[PDB]
Amino acid sequence: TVAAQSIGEPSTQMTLNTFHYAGVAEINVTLGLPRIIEIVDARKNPSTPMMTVYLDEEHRYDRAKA
Amino acid sequence: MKKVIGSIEFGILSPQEIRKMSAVEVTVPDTYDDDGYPIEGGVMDKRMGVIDPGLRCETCGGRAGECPGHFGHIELARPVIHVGFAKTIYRILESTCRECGRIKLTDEEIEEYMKKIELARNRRSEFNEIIKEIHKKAKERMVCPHCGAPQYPIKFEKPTIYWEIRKDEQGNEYRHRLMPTEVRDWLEKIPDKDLPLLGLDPEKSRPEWMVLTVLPVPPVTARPSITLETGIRAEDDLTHKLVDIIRINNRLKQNIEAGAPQLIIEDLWDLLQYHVTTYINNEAPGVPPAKHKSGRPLKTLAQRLKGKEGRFRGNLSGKRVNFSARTVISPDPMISINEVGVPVEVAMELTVPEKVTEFNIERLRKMVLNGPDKYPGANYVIDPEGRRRRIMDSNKETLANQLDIGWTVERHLMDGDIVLFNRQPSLHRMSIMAHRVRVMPYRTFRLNLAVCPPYNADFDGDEMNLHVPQTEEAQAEARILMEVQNHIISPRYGGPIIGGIQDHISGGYLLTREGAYFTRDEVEQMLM
Amino acid sequence: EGGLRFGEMERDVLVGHGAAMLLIERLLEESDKTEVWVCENCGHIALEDKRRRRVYCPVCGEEERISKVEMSYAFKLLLDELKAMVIRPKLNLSER
Amino acid sequence: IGRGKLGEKYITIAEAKELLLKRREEEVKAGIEEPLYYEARLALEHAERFAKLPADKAKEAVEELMNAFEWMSDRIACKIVDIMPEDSMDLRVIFAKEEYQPTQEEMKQILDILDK
Amino acid sequence: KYTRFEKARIIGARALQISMGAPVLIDVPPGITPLEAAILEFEKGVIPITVIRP
Amino acid sequence: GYRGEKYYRNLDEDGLIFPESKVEGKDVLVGRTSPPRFLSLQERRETSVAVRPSEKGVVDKVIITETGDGTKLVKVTVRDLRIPELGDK
Amino acid sequence: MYKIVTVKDVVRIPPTMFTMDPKEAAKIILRETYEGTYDKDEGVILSILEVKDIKDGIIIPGDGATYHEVVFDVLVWEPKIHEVVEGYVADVMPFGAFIRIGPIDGLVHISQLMDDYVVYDERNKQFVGKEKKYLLKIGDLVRARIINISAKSKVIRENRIGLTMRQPGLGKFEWIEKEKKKEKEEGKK
Amino acid sequence: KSSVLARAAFEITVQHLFEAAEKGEVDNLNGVIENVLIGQPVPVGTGMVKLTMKLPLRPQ
RNA sequence: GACCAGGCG
DNA sequence: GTAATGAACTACTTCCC
DNA sequence: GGGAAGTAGTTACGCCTGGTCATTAC
Ligand SMILES: [Mg+2]
Ligand SMILES: [Zn+2]
Ligand SMILES: [Zn+2]
Ligand SMILES: [Zn+2]
Repeated sequence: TVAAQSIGEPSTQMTLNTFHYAGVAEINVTLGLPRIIEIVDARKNPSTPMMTVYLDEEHRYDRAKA
Repeated sequence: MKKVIGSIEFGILSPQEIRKMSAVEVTVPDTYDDDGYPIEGGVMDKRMGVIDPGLRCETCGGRAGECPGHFGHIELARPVIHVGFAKTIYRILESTCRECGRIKLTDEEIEEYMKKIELARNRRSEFNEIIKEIHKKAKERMVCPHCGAPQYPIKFEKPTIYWEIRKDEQGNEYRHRLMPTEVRDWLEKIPDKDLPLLGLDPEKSRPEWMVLTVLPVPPVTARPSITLETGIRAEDDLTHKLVDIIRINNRLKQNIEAGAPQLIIEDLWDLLQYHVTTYINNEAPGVPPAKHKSGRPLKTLAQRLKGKEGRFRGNLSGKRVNFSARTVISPDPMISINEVGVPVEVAMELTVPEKVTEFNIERLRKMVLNGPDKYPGANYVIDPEGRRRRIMDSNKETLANQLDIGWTVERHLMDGDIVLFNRQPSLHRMSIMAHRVRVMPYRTFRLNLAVCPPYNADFDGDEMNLHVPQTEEAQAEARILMEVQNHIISPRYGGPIIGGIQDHISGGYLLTREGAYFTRDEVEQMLM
Repeated sequence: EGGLRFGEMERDVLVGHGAAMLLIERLLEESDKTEVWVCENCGHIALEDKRRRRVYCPVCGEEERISKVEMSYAFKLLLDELKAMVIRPKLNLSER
Repeated sequence: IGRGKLGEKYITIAEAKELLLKRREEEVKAGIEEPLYYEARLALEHAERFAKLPADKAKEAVEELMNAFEWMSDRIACKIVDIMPEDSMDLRVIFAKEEYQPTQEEMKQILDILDK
Repeated sequence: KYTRFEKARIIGARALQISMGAPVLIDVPPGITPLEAAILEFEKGVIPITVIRP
Repeated sequence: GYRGEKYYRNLDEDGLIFPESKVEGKDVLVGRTSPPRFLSLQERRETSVAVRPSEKGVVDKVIITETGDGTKLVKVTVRDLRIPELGDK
Repeated sequence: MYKIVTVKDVVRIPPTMFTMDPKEAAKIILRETYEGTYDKDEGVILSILEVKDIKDGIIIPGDGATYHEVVFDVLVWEPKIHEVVEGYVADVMPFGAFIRIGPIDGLVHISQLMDDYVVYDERNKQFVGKEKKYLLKIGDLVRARIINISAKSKVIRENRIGLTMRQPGLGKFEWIEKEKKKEKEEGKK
Repeated sequence: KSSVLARAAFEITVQHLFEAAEKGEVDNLNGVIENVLIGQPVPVGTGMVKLTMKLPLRPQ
């Protein structure tokens, strides 16, 4: 019960920004209370699927190879 | 002497149990005669209970406020299908032989699936997954492996209509309706040895009981009647629905007895089935809900158990309590953090029962003499037998003399008592804490200012509730587990939650800044 | 002259503190409370007659195993409403 | 009866006489005007009414018919002391309720063991 | 060594016992409510109740 | 249902309260006796109109009139003075 | 049938008797709960003797009174159907004769009083045989076998036992002596 | 959850009740919500401990 | 007692 | 005088050409 | 078969004020 309350209570003070910047550096990804709802409800497919891909020892410190 | 409930088991009531537990049979579709007495044989019969003062229940004696009520039954003319078990009947029918009662499986498959059902039975999802495979594989087979016999597909149309597709010719087929008097006979022939494969239990859940033959009637206390000041009677929806059902059943029985064409009884049967289906649940799919005289849809058994005002979330989970108070709050920084100010008006209303002993007889006797109108006093005294007596201006001087060991006195609140303080909405566990009482002349609750953050309160019109525990165990639990000073650290992040706020920081900065200096009188006055 | 409502999150807060006896006092003692005669052999609720002060089970002829149980009135109403439909709840008692 | 049983024995009303005489004397020592409640003083009176032969002698007789023949059970031994039978018909009626009936020569032997 | 739940349960049980006729094991100033007497008994370390732990 | 005789303290013999008379909680403004309730025979029921249990004031005016179908009708107003105190917004 | 049986049970001891030793307090409690309340299957409780073993107390929520597991011995008188009743006729009545059998009075029906026709003589409010000239009066000491037994509730008064009285070996001691004289006469012939 | 009442009090009450009635399910009252509904003490906090007393005590 | 409308934190 | 009724969401289940 | 497409189930907690009901044709 303590854990459930400690998770639920702070959500009532959630803020939202939603900049929606056209820059590719800032990927448009849902955030905040909708994201928490998606995670807890175990959504089969998220609204904004995305991946983080790292590079090996080679191609790591170059722009054209990336 | 005193037992406790250890477990609960569920099942389906057989007609024998209904006919045995009932106390009367209802035949007359009326409630009250012209005088006001219940009509014998009606839905308000005395044998099912009494509500109006001045009447006695002949089933168990009793009075209008101490009779729990007793059941009744109605003998249906022809069987009807229970709406709750509608889909299960379809699943059972389309997965069993049409004329022998056996399942559409062979012995090897039966053994293989019994060995699988034996384990993983305590679970829900696995047991449901197992059942679906049996139904899916037995739906396709078109010939019984136990007896050589042809089979036909079955179509189910909501809510309680079953269709059978039969071939008039090779290219010409017609649909046949299965009336309940045939479905019950078909269901009656399934042996109990293969019931666990269908998911039922032979001892207390039998397929032929899903088709009603006798319908129970709830007691009078489950559907009270309110007498309006205008003289007209107000009755619950269940009474109206039962009256309609009884009238329809009587007309159908009379038509059957007197003889009639098939088109008449086969329509009255549908009307009765519709009435019963609406009575059990008024929000069944694909059926016009029953409408009251005022146009509002009626409430029925299914609606009483669901929603935010149902019997589960409305009364069982939360209910109204007795000893409580409510008023506005105002700041008071001169009391310690574990105290609360209580108006003298409230403190003279709520009472804390106390048992007189040898170390508090003097104070209790002094309190009783003050009566119920001076502040330190009592309202009631309880003798050792159990009688409750009200303290009055003509009784205090003699009741205070009879006081002795073993008595109980309901005194007023004093300084030192412990109460529960709550603010809604209760967001986390720190919204309810225990405080020590301190009586004040005015009529608002007084709260220390450093206690505001955990309550998230602000003095602009807010209100708070106050609860008073009554038993010594509850008082001890509140005193040991719910004290304010025990909740300085917040369990969410392991940091202080109760502390300074607003002026408590500005004053500190003004005091401890560079260049601040004070004279003798200021120092002495502030320290005092 | 009504009374305040002890909602569900108040019950959750009381649970989170861990005060079981406080829950028992607030939710049951200060609200509806009653004693019910229960037939131990079959599980149905027994019947008590004031005319001769005899207690017996109506469905089954048992008159020795009758026992007393303390429960909230709302749960008795829930049992009655469940028995209004064809669902049969059976009660299994235990000592202490 | 509470939880159950853990043992069982049978006694003669000759022993019941002194058993109730116990409660008699203890409650008179405690200062009770009615040292035995209703049917308790009655039980005492009925026990002593047929208790000329002493209780310890009744137990000795019980043990004597214990050694005499193996089939004899302490209930029957207490019973024969309790009834004081004198002739064949007496013990025939005594045992006719029970499944077992007393043999006439065993009956003559019980006549000797009964003694006074 | 007592967990706070055990302490609260013991104090409640003793407070209930005192208010029914059980004699007090220590002297107490007059006018004291039974719960305070139980608390005083507990902090004096003379409480006879013990807890069984699996 | 006859209340205490203290409550029927300032009712005129016609059944109406005199104006400008102090009233406390549960005091009776208009005295009315309903016909007996069928089961109690020959026993009229007391159904008087009383001040709310938690209010206090002084009677201001009394009006007697007739409704749209011949029945009598009375309206009574209560005046109460309120001074600022703790908790007022 | 007077009998001693050892029984296990759990005894509640109220706070008042806390200062008293557990053994005698438990004895008193058992007296109260069993001396008046008896069981049909066991007979009628007469006297509780010394309790030998007692356990530590268990405190449950609510009551707050200590509970002790107790094993004790109790002297019980159990009536058994078809048994030789030894007792005196406490009183007689036109529908039957009341026979003291133990903690309860038994009822000997007038149809169960004799093979001979019986009549309720009202001069002394007694029974008298028509042809045997046999009489039954208050205070008479009789022996009779049981035919029917009955027991309703834990109150002792509401019990009845029917005794057969015609069967050989039963009756008032006088006519039993007469039957013995007849047996002697037949054995000497 | 194994308890019928714990699931029934949450959502879709009637479907759960009828399913449990069909299956012949058994509720052991080993949870928290069900005991609150009945009124008997919960096993969560204080209702878990058990304590014993030695009786022959005298005022010292 | 159930509905409808409007407010307070 | 009374007996008589007249908007969003999400996850399943059913198709289906 | 894996794409429609059509059900089926939910949507914060208290408290206050006032107003209306609770059949009709003959
Ligand atoms: Mg605010
Ligand atoms: Zn009744
Ligand atoms: Zn077949
Ligand atoms: Zn029963």
